[PDB]
Amino acid sequence: AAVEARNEDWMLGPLAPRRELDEITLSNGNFFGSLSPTRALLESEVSEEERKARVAWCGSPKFLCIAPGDRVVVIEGHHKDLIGTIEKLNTRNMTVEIQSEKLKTNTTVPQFMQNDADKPVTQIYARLPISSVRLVHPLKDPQTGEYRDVIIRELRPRNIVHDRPTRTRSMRRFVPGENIIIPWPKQEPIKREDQPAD
Amino acid sequence: WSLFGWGKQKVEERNKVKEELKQSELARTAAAHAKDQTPTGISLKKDHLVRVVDPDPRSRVRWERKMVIRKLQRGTDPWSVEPKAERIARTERKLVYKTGYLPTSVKKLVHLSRQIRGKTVSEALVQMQFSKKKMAKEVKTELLRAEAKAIVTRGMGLGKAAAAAAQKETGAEPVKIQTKDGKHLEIRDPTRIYVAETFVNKGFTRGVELDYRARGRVFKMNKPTTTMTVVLKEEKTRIREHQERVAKKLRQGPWVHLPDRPVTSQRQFYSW
Amino acid sequence: PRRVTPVDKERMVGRWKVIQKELQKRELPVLGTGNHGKYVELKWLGSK
Amino acid sequence: PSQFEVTKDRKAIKARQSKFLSGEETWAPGKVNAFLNSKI
Amino acid sequence: PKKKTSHMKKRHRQMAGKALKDVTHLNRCPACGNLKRMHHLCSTCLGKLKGFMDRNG
Amino acid sequence: NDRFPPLEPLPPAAESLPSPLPERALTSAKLAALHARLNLSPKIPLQTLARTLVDASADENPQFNNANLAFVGQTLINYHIAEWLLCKYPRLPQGILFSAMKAYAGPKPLLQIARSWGVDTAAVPGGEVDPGLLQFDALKPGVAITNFGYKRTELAYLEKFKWRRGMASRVVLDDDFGDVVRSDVSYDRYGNPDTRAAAERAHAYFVRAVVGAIYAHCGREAAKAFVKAHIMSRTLDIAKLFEFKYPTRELAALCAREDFEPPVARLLSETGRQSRTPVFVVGIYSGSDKLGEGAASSLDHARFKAAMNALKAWYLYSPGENPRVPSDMLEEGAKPWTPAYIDMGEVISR
RNA sequence: GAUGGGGUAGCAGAACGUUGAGUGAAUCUUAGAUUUUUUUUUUAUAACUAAAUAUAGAUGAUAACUCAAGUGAGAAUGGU
RNA sequence: AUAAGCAGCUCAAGCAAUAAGAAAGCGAGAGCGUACCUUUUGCAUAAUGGGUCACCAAGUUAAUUUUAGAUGCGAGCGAAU
RNA sequence: AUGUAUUAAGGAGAGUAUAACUUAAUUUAUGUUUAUGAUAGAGGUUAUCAACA
Ligand SMILES: [Mg+2]
Ligand SMILES: [Mg+2]
Ligand SMILES: [Mg+2]
Ligand SMILES: [Mg+2]
Ligand SMILES: [Mg+2]
Ligand SMILES: [Mg+2]
Ligand SMILES: [Mg+2]
Ligand SMILES: [Mg+2]
Ligand SMILES: [Mg+2]
Ligand SMILES: [Mg+2]
Ligand SMILES: [Mg+2]
Ligand SMILES: [Mg+2]
Ligand SMILES: [Zn+2]
Repeated sequence: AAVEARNEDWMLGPLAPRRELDEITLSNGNFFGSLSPTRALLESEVSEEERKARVAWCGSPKFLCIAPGDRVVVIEGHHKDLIGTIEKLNTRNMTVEIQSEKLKTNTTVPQFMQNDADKPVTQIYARLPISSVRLVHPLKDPQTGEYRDVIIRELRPRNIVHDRPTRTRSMRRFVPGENIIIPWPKQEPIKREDQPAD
Repeated sequence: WSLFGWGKQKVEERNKVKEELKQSELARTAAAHAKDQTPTGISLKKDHLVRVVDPDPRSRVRWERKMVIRKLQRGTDPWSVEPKAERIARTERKLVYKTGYLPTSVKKLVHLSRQIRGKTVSEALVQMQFSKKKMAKEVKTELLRAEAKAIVTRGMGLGKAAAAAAQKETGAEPVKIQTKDGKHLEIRDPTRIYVAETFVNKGFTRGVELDYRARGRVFKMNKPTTTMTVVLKEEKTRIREHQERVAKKLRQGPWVHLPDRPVTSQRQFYSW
Repeated sequence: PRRVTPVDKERMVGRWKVIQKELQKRELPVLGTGNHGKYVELKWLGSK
Repeated sequence: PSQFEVTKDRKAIKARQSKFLSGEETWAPGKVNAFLNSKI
Repeated sequence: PKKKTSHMKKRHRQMAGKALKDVTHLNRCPACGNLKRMHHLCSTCLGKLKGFMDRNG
Repeated sequence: NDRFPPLEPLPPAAESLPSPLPERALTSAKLAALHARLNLSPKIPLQTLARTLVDASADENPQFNNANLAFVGQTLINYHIAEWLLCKYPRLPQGILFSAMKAYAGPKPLLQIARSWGVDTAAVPGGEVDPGLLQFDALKPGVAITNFGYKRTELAYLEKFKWRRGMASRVVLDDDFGDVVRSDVSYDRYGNPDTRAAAERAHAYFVRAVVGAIYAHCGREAAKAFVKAHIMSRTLDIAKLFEFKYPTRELAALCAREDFEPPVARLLSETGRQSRTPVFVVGIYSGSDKLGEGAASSLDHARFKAAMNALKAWYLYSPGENPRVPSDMLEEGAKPWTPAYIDMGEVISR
C-alpha cells in the first residue's frame, strides 16, 4: 500500500487524497496508519530457534543477562539510536517494552473490549525484540578517569551456581574480550502476602 | 489482544490491559494539538505513522531518487512536454471504488452496471431505488458509500454553491457538451459527480449446492458472488473529452469533391 | 578501462552536476542507499 | 452490504461528508499519505 | 448443441435488446415531496398516515 | 571512488568553467568524427570546430563562442541563397522571396541540417561535457546575433494596434527574412515554446558558424562550395508558397500592364454538370494564346484556379535550372558576364 | 566464374533447448544482479538492445567447456 | 447494420503521436485459400479422436553378446599383487 | 535408496495442565560440571532462567 501511496502523491499533487479520513481496510480491519495489537505488541509465538537468535548477543534464552531496569539503545528500525529504559521483559517471545514517547504507534482497538463512545484508534508503546537493542552502561575510562556511556555489543553469563533444594540460580554477567563484570539492575522482588485461605 | 485470548486470562491480566488504555487516553489530551488527531483517534504525528505510512524508507528513498532523475532528464530537454496522463491526474479528480461481494452472478449484475454507466450519481441512485432487481438495493447502498469517499477523501462535488453564483448571478450560459454515445447535456456545475466507468468482477464461491437428479446422478451447483467497480469523476472530465472529440473532427479537414487518391502500383515505364 | 555506468553518461552530457544539487537539496542519496537500514517489519515478527 | 452494521469508521465519514457539503470545512489535500523528501 | 457458442453470438443474445429500461414515470408526493411512482401512493406517507389513523380516531 | 575512477581526467575547476578548454578538443572522439563526417579540409583544426559548438548562452565571452563565427557564416549563406533565387526565379514577388530564403537558410532548415550531421546537444553546458556536443542554455533568451535590420519606431503599435507594415520597407528595416527586429536555476520543469525557439536558434548558429569557420581557414570558394552542397542541394517547391487573394483581378492587371488582350475564361472541357463531383476545365486566353488552365468542381473555382496557374507561370519563370550567378565572376578565369533578366516588380491590383 | 536442392515408411549426420553436476572458496551486482511483460536488433526452434514496475549483496544470477538424464506433447473416447 | 472468409496469406485506400523528431496497431476494398491428426488405394469428407488452457504422460536400466569411431598397450592385452 | 550400529511382541478405548500423559495424567532424591561450561541478581504459575549421569 505504501508503494501505491507514494506514487499517487507524486502524480496528483494538489489533489492528494485524505486517506486518514477513509474507511477501514476490510482485509485486516485496521485504520489508516494504524497497526494491529498483535503486531504492535509482538504477541506472536515464535519458533524455539528464533528465541535463541533474539538473545544470541545476551547469552541464551535460559541464561539471560538482560533484566528489566537496564538502559538499552535501539539499533534497528526507524527509531535507531534511541536510548530508553526497559519496563518489562517477555521471555516467551523474547521481546522488550521501552516506554518512550517516540516508540508509540497507532493501534486499532478491537470492539469486543471498547464502548460505543470511545475512539476506535489509540496510541500504545510498541514492543521490540531483544536482538534490536543493546545495553548502555557507563564504564570508567582508565586513562582519562571520567565516566561515559558505552554500548555493550555482547554479554555472557559467569559464576553460575545452582541451589537444588530451592531450585534457584544466581550468576553474573560480563563483557567478553574486555572482561568487565556488569552489575545487575536494581530489581524489586514480588510482594508475597499471607491470605486468609492459607 | 485476541477475541479468544481475552476470556482465558485472569482479571489481573485483563485489568492491566484496561489500565494501559487508560493512561494512553490521558496522554492524548486547545486547537494546536487538536489538529494532530482525527475524529477516529488516529494521531497524525509522524512518529506514530512512520511505521505504517513509511514502512520501507530504504526503498522509498531510492524510488524518489529515480523519479527526481527522471524529472530532470525532462527539464533539460527543450522539446519535452508534460504527458497527457500526468496532466490529467493532477487536474481531474477520480475515485475507484470496489464494492463488497454481492450474492449474485456476473450475467445478472452486468445489466445493472451497464444501466448506471455514464449517468450522474443522483440519476443512478434514482434508477436503483425504483428498479425491480434485488441487487439494485445493494448497488444503491454501495453507490452512496462511494459518493461519501469521493467527497471526503478526494474532494469531489464541493463547488455547487460557488457554481450557482457564477452562472445565475452573472447570467452567463452554461456549457453544452455531447457524450461519446451522443447524448446531449447542459452542465451547470462542473463538479457534479458521475459514473465514468463501471465493470463487474467474479468473486469467491458463496457455497455449493448438490443437485440430485434421476438415475442416481448428482451435480454440484455453485452459488456465486460478484463485485462491482465504479469510477466516479466530475463533469470537468466530460467537458474536456468533448472538447477533444470536437477538435479531432475539425482537424480531419473538409470533404473535397476531387480527392487526390494515390496510385499504388509502380512500374518501370509510362502507361500514358 | 571499466564499465560505463549511467552516472558516467550523465557526466558526459553535463546533467550529473545538476542531479547532485537536486538530490542534495531534497536530502536524497547520491550514489548510495543512505543510512536508513533494511526492512524489518517481517524480521521483527519472526519471518524466515 | 445493505445489512452490514455501520461501524465507527462509517459513522465518521458520514459526519465529515455533511461538513464539506454544508461548507463548515474546506477540503484540503492529504499530508500524511506518504513521507516523501520532495514534499510536492 | 453441435458446437460451442462463440463470444460474439452469446453477447448478441444477451445485450442487443436486453438492456434494463430506465423508469421515467416518476413524480413527487404532494404531502411530503418525496419521489414516488406515477399514479401510486407515497410509501412513506402511506405508512405514516396508516399509523396516524391508528392512534387517534 | 576507488572502484569508479573518472573516465576522462579533468581538473577540479572543470565544472566551474562555462565551456571545455580548447586543448580538450584534442581528446574527443565525437569532434574527430564530426570533422571527417563533413569532409572538412585539414586546414580547420579541431580546436576551431569545437568553438563552433559553444553558443553564446553557454559562454558569454566574445571568444570561445559562436557569436562572431555565426555572423560571418550567416552573411555568406544569405548572400549565396539570395543571388541564386533572383537568377533562377527573377520574377518572384518580394513576399515569396522572403519565404524562399527563410525556407533554405532559416532556423527550421538549419535545424534539420545540424541534425543531418549527427550533432547531439548537451543537457547543461559546462567544462565537463564532451567538446563534440552542442552547448547552449535554452533558459536564457537574452542572447541575440547582430543583423542589418533596424528597430521600427512604431513596433509597439505594430504588435498592439495592428498597424500596417509595408513590404518595400522590410528590405531596409527588417531582417533578411522580413521579420521585425527586437520582436539558483531549477530544472524541475518541462519544455516551453520559448525553449524550443532557443534550441532551434542554437542549432542554426552552429551551422552558420561552421560556414564562417570554413571561410576563415579555407577561403571564399570553399565556403560557397559548402553552402552549395548542404543548403542549396535541398529541395523546395516554391509553387506551394503562393497564396492568392482575388487572383482574377491580378491576372487582369498583369495583361493590362504588359498590353496583352484582356483575359477571357473559356470552357475547354466539362463533365458531370448537375452531379455531386463535376469537373469543369477552364482556360484563360488573352486573344488566341492560352495563359493558364484549371480544373475544379465549380465554375467559379475552376475560373479562379485557372487564373492562379496563369499567375504562377508568370512568377515562376526560370531562365534555367543551373543558371550563372554573379558570384562566379569573383573566381578568376571565368567567362565574361552576360546581363541577367531584371523584372519590373510584382503586379499591384485592387 | 565448382557441383548439388520435393518427399511418406525408413536410414544417416549435425545442433539447440530443459533439469541437475564439475571448474566455482570462480565472475558480476543500489554506478541496479534479478524482475514470466513490452520493445529493438542479429539468418534467429535462440539470444540481444531499450523501456516500464518492484528492490536484492546471498538459500542471487551467470559466460565458456565438460558430465549425467524422471530432458522437449494440438493429439492415446488419456489423467488431474 | 447490402453481407455467404478454417477467420490466415498477397495487394492496399483511410484513421491513428495536442507540439521539432518519431506510425506500433486497427483496417475499407481486390484476390488466393474446403481445419488438424489418425487410418487408408484414396478423406473438406457426412470415417477416427479432441470444449479450452495449464501440468502429469511413452525405446529406459541391468546382465550378456556384437559393430563403428576414437584411444592405451602390443604377440601380447586386461586384471590383480 | 544404500550402508552402519543397536534392539527382538504389537495395537486400541477412554481420561488428562493442548510441548509436558494415565484419575499422582508437570512425583521424589543422588553425584558431577556449570561460560575456561555443555555441544555474587530476578523468577514456585509473573512457574518449570540446567544440562549430563
Ligand atoms: Mg536468588
Ligand atoms: Mg435413488
Ligand atoms: Mg527441386
Ligand atoms: Mg530433402
Ligand atoms: Mg522485466
Ligand atoms: Mg490429451
Ligand atoms: Mg455497408
Ligand atoms: Mg459438417
Ligand atoms: Mg472428424
Ligand atoms: Mg467428440
Ligand atoms: Mg514430463
Ligand atoms: Mg518423457
Ligand atoms: Zn409522501
